[PDB]
Amino acid sequence: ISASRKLQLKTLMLQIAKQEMEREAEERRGEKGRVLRTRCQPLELDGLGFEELQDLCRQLHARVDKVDEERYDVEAKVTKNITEIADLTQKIYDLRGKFKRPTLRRVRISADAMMQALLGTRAKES
Amino acid sequence: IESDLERAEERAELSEGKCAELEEELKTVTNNLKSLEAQAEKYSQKEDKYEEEIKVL
Amino acid sequence: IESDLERAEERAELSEGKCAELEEELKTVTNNLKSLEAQAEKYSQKEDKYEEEIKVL
Amino acid sequence: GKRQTEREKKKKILAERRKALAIDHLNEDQLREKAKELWQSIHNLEAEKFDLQEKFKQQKYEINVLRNRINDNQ
Amino acid sequence: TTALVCDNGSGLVKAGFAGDDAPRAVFPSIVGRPRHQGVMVGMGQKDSYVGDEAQSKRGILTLKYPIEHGIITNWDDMEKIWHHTFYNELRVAPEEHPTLLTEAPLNPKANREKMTQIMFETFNVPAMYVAIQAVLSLYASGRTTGIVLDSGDGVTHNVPIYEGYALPHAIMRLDLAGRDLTDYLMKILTERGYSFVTTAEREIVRDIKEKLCYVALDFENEMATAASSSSLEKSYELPDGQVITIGNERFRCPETLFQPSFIGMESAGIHETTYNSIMKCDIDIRKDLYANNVLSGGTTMYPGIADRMQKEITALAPSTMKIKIIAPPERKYSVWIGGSILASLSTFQQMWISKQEYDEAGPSIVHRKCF
Amino acid sequence: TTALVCDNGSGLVKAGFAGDDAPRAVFPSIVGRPRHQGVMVGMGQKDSYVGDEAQSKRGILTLKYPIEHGIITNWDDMEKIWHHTFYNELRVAPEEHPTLLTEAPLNPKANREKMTQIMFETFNVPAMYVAIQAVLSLYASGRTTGIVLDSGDGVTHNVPIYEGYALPHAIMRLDLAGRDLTDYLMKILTERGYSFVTTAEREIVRDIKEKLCYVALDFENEMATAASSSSLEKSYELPDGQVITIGNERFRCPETLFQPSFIGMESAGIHETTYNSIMKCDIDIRKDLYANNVLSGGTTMYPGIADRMQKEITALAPSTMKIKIIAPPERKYSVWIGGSILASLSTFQQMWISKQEYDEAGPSIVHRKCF
Amino acid sequence: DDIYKAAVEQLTEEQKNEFKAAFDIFVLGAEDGCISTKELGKVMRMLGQNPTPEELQEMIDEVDEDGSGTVDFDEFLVMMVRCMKDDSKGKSEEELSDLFRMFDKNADGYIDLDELKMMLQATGETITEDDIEELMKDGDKNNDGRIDYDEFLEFMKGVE
Ligand SMILES: Nc1ncnc2c1ncn2[C@@H]1O[C@H](COP(=O)(O)OP(=O)(O)O)[C@@H](O)[C@H]1O
Ligand SMILES: Nc1ncnc2c1ncn2[C@@H]1O[C@H](COP(=O)(O)OP(=O)(O)O)[C@@H](O)[C@H]1O
Ligand SMILES: [Ca+2]
Ligand SMILES: [Ca+2]
Ligand SMILES: [Mg+2]
Ligand SMILES: [Mg+2]
Repeated sequence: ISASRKLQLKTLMLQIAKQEMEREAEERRGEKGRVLRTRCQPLELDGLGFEELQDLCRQLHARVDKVDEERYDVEAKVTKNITEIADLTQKIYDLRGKFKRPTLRRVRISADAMMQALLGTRAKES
Repeated sequence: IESDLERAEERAELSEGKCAELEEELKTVTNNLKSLEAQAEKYSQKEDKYEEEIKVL
Repeated sequence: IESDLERAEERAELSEGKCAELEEELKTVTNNLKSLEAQAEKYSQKEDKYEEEIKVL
Repeated sequence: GKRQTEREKKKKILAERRKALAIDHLNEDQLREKAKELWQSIHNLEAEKFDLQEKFKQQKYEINVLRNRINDNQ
Repeated sequence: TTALVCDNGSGLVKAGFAGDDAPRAVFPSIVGRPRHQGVMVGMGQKDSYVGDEAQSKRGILTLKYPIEHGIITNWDDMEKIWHHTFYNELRVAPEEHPTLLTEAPLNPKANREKMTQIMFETFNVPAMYVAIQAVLSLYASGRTTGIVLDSGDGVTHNVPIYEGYALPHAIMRLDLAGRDLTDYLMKILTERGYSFVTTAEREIVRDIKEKLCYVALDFENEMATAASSSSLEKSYELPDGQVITIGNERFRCPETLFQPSFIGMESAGIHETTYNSIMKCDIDIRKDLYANNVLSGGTTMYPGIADRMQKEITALAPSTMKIKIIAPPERKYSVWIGGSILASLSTFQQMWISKQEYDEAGPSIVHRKCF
Repeated sequence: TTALVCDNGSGLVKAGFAGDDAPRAVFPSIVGRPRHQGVMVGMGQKDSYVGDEAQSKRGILTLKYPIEHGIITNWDDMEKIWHHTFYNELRVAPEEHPTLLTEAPLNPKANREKMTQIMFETFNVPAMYVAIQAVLSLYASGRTTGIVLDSGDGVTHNVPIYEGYALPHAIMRLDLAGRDLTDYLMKILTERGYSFVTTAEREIVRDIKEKLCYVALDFENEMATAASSSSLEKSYELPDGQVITIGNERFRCPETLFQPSFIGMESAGIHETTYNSIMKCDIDIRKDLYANNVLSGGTTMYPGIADRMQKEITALAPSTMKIKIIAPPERKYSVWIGGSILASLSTFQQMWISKQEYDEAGPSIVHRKCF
Repeated sequence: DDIYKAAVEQLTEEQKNEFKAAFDIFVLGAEDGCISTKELGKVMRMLGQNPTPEELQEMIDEVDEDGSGTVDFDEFLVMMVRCMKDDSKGKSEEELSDLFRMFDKNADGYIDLDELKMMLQATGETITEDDIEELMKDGDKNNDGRIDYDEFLEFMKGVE
């Protein structure tokens, strides 16, 4: 009905979508904690002499280097993906830019400034 | 601009009608071609048998 | 009205492109039909000749 | 040339990431502390890799969206 | 800070800050010294009235344009015009503002180098950039292809562009423009008895041309009609009375554009140099150039030119191609609007010729990478 | 997982997943850098348009094929083409898919070794296999014998096969193909006045050749008929109008296949190199090869070639043998359909060149048992 | 923009009563009783500044966009908050991309009728099927049942 009414409705829709995205982030962080506790085999460090501790630490470093390599490869892939996303965003913008340059004129005085100039200080909202 | 738009839309309608007719023709000719392909295969089998009998004779 | 004209133009262009493609397809398939019909006629003649050869031999 | 150089650089970077693990001069308590360090490092790598998975999936989705927008442009 | 989008032009200087819709100050570019003696003492008489002030005291001045055909022939007067434009019409010191001049295609190098040297030494701007007057007019239309015919007051040039790649071998620059039409109108008015000779009366003839002349759709039919009926004779009141009646001089003055043989020029009209400029382009971008022909510049404001030109090109061009002529209502300021848009871009912000660069390579920097 | 059946070809790259009927993405293999200067800023102009994108902006590009005659002459451009094919036309990362390239017979070794080295190092595929372009075309016909004439766009080769045993001493590779026919057509069009020179206009001449040219059943009779009547002159509309009329250039362009003396080549036509390829085979499999002559490749799509070739071979061959020419309607994609069938086989699943094998023997693994 | 209305949110239409009183202080004597704001701004200008009625046209056009021709008090509020915009564009367009991803749980890159319908149902907004189709075509500009990122931005353009 009213333009302000539809704008308020869109604002409420934005709030709903923001809450749903916050719910998504909460799910993401919870699953992050779950998977981090699951994948990482605990520190079973009870009643061990020196030598088995050395063996365990060496195998830990080996697996650390392995997973570092895996995460490094995934990071390279993600960098490639984001570079592609940026380049194709530029491509789409080239397909959908051009005229979209902001044709804005400074002869348009801000209403608050005009109100203050004409009325001194009795334009307190604006 | 309005006159040009009207003429363009009329052209588009005519082209759509032509496309429908072409689709009909294509399907009909495709069916006929399949039938004649089967006929030619029968011809080939007949020729094979005749050739074999000629060799035997 | 200018936006309307642009939409009409693009619709007409797409329709004409499809029409051209259908024309090409029909041409090809009709040529195939003609060739196969000629082959079938020759095959009937060859079959009659082969039967005559069978009888005489 | 460069692809072979890419492999060489990759494996050298991984080797640099391999830290000199030395515990033979440490008491077994220090050994357990080092093991805790190694497990925490592996946990960090797991978290980083999972975040990379999530962001990679996000990037794939945005790539699909870009393809759809291109289809609209076509 | 904001950039100053100046546009020297030849006949009207148009300037204003980047990012607006219309130039802030538009005024003729004439500098006129007084010519009589002067007897009143203490009247405060200056030695040179520039800009719009000399269009009000033109009765006792000798106005002389400092820009003949795109090129600048009198550097002191041009410096005076720029100084006036910066200090009195915009009131912004140039020490704190980048500038974006405009220049016609195929102009002498020395003109451009002197322009940049003046802007960097006298006015001492932070950074200035020179752009071709047709690319801006293509910016303003919001296109990215098209062949633009920018018939100014000094020189008419026709730059074809495709997909952002300008075609330097297809620029056809012709020196017939509004000034020659003013002179030809002033020359054919003498056939009825009205003689305008003084350089001040050239302004009156220019006003007559602007307010009355129009381009005929078909020339011979109009010549036949104006010679039988009297439905065309429109009258006009001089600055002192004594109304005048213009007969078939109305459509004969701007017809010179399509038949430059009237003023003795050999070349072909603006209807055929566009087709020639198109035909020099490659065979695969001719359809797009045919469909996106752009008009700009002041002189293309004659009532009825966007139809005559389309009829002529349709006669010349192959029958299948569609010929469309883009004639925006804001034709006169199209170049300046495009200049504002270009100066407002973020991608363009690193193309300015910074002052330290000029200090290292001299004025010849303009021909280098920073074009 | 599924295998990627790529097929480099020369003129059209055809690719798609194994197990389908038609290639998913078919696009010309051309990489064209822009050649003009470019004045619009921020237009997003790339440095090289590849594939089907450069067939729409060809008005301001300089298209150049990266594959001349089967062999690859410009490895960087070929790598660019492959990267485009994998990432934008199929959108499947190559890290998770085997690939099955195709290669003409009798090609230089270095080409094949470089191809496998690229596929294993840059794109990092799991396993790739290279197959001869004629065996696949024999797969697609569902035969197991027959002599296949695969007249592509780069090179025409004629591989005879019997009972699955290829005859390596009877392969007759001839370098006349569609590209030379395009050049010859472009050269004989000049006899009427139409001059095509630019590398972009070669595409227009190719379109003319595809849409109008046909192979004459008898050459002299057609030359006599076209010189008296005018029932052959078919017209065609250029990309800008100005229709052209092709007379006896229609059947003279593809006649070069049967008389390579037209373009100065010494060798005999495709009608006689097939008979020579047959006669090199053993005396007991000549009847089967006569009866199962297979046509493939794009250039064998001329209307009326399957009759001219049969007439010629029947003239050459002994009178008793039956000459039959298999010309499936899906001729153009025959090689790729055969490639899909071969990649979909279970028996073939252990012939791929696994990556660990390449790591142990280097790129020279392709010439070894894994052919 | 939003600050002015928010600080006047607890108050009723009497803001417009004060606006009318202030106009009567300058431009008393309205004839239409309908939308006419060029006159008051022009009278403000005539006090000595540079003439510019383009601002008057902008402000008098910012009110009527619904296409029904009406200019409500709420439309006046929209015009006032839109003549100077501070917290606009729904803040971050990255958040817009996140919300579009939330819409496309199928990750297909096209928001369908089902996606928008379920999003509205989650918001639960009661909009008529006429307005439902209106908003759809606001999103689905080409009206093909699919909405890409650009169409979603168009639909949520100026939405915060
Ligand atoms: N409304 C008009 N009708 C006809 N001619 C005009 C009109 N306005 C300007 N002109 C002509 O155009 C010239 C102004 O052209 P302009 O575009 O200002 O040149 P420049 O490119 O130097 O700025 C004037 O000299 C006048 O002769
Ligand atoms: N319908 C057709 N009629 C005539 N010639 C064609 C036709 N289609 C393609 N050609 C020719 O064949 C070539 C394409 O051959 P193709 O089989 O794609 O080569 P490749 O073996 O490299 O894939 C084109 O260059 C064209 O000259
Ligand atoms: Ca979706
Ligand atoms: Ca849509
Ligand atoms: Mg100009
Ligand atoms: Mg091939």
